[PDB]
Amino acid sequence: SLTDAKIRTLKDKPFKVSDSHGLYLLVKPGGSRHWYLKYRISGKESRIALGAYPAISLSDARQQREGIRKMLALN
Amino acid sequence: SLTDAKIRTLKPSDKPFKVSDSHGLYLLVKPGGSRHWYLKYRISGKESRIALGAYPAISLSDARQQREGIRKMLALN
DNA sequence: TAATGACCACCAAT
DNA sequence: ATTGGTGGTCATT
DNA sequence: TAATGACCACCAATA
DNA sequence: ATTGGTGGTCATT
Repeated sequence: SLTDAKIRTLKDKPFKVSDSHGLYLLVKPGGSRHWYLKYRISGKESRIALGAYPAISLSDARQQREGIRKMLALN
Repeated sequence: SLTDAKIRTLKPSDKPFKVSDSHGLYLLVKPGGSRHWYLKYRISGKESRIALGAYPAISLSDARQQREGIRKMLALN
């Protein structure tokens, strides 16, 4: 999983930079760097935006994912 | 609003009390010594709460961010 | 004209 | 059977 | 257990 | 109309 060093040390086309547990940083050509969270609700796949980076830190994105997991843990 | 400085210096009480941050987030301080984060929310009119973790393991900013995650989920719909 | 939510595919490992 | 990683698309705000 | 999710009354503040 | 802030309870695990 990511450190904040690995993120600034990146570089194309849209690509996903994975942390863990479905959380990733989306990098688009322009410089658009936005956190997202892959999840399923009773089988269906979606994603939720956790804000823009570096405004939203990695540890910020992680804690957002944590709160969301607790919500999804029911049920 | 809540600050960590306020939490640090909370007076002991014989009774549970809630210390409000904002947007439904509070710290529940129980007589014993336990301090736990809870978020007050409603899903289509029905009220509940979710535990966000023990303070200080979970910090004020940590809990706030768990809340911002949860609020984004709730904002659907 | 972006960003977001809602998906697709295959696949490995729990 | 379900999630998470790699790598994408497309419609609705 | 002590902590959690659900959810009560009363009302003030958002919206 | 809906939430957020007081201040509580209750039954499971």
